[PDB]
Amino acid sequence: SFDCGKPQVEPKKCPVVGGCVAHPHSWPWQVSLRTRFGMHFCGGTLISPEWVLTAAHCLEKSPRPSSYKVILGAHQEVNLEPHVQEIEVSRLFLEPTRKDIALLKLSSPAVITDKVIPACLPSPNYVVADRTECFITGWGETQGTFGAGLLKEAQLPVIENKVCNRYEFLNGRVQSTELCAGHLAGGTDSCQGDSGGPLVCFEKDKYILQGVTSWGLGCARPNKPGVYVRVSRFVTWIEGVMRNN
Amino acid sequence: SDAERGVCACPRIYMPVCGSNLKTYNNDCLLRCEINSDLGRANNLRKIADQACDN
Ligand code: NA
Ligand code: NA
Ligand code: NA
Repeated sequence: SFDCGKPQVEPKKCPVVGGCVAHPHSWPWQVSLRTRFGMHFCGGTLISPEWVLTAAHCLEKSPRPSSYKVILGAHQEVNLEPHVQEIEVSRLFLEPTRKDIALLKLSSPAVITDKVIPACLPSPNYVVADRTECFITGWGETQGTFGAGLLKEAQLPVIENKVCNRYEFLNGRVQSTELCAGHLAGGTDSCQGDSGGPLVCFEKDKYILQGVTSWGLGCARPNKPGVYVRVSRFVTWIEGVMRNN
Repeated sequence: SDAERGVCACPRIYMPVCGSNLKTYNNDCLLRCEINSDLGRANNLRKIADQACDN
């Protein structure tokens, strides 16, 4: 009935540290990843009714799906809304070449709704163009800014790895299977607790998942953009884990 | 220089820990980075607990 990448609540599209509070449920693929104890530690991106995409280091504490709870359709972090879904992980799938990305099998396929819709996947080895404005979302640390406790968004330009790897920026750390994004002056960035969440770029019709929030030098510092896993370099692996499972 | 100045790459996960300065760090990596910096070693900063201070 629904299709990927198409929010039924129009995003706010601001000009997570900085950014703004999102319009509730304008990022319907945003997941909150919690331990059995039920508290938010990572984001995630719904790929399809049963599967989630997240960062590997979100999983490096327990190899057991019973230790993970994915929260779908949420806007508030602690006082979850009444429609929100709470589905338990059944399998975890680590990227085999030790990259910071992983897949989660949902025990009960989440029901798609006006507030729970998956994101679209890029085409293999697509390279987001330099200065493309994309969005990052999540519940992570806010540093001095507003909106702690609610889903935030930030609109940020991609910086091509070539520039991002220059010495004054991230000095050779980034490499091919990752992308950069952020403002040269700082002040707007994902941060701790946003890991594993989406970086999406609008393409004509819909949003495309192009990055997975991964790491950085601090958060929102000048000359230090955030680093994201390049989702397009992995789609051929994602489908197979869904395909062959 | 970067290690000494407290500039380190860290995952953006929220797994808070407690330093001996009674400050909560949002994950072990961030605390590890300050511990090894000049200002952390200045204050004999160390990890005291594997949860947020007071939580
Ligand atoms: Na949501
Ligand atoms: Na927060
Ligand atoms: Na890039």
